Amino acid sequence: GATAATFSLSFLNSMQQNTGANNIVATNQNGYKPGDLVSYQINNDGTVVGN
Amino acid sequence: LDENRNLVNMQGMQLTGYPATGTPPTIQQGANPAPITIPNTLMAAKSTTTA
Amino acid sequence: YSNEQEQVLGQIVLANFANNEGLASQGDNVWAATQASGVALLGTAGSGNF
Repeated sequence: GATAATFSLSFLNSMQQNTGANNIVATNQNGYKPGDLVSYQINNDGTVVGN
Repeated sequence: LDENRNLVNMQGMQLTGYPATGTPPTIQQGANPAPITIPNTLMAAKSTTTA
Repeated sequence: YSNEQEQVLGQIVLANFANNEGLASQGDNVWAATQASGVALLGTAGSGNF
């Protein structure tokens, strides 16, 4: 019953210079399972932050 | 170094200098100091001009 | 194997970071990926930067 994944994949800065064999160099996305507070810390700008 | 591949001291103070631009890239003194970074880009090729 | 036939059963994957010395030591001879270390950036022992 969970929804799908609407991802706009972008292959920016891709080149074909006969660079040996095809391979990946960078990959990132913006999804995650929910997480629980493990630790926390304070930064000297004022803002606390939990990890 | 760091995640952004910018030169930085032990505290978080980014290191700056003249950025190099062009192809072949070369320094220029007419640009203001910029945060130096060692990129992860794949250097482009160049056609043969003589032999 | 018995009949003089080879079988490949997997390849060990190596990891390289955009920045070392950000790794957190975790007791025994091992480090943990975290901030100030970058993403895993897996690969193979053959070529690349490994």
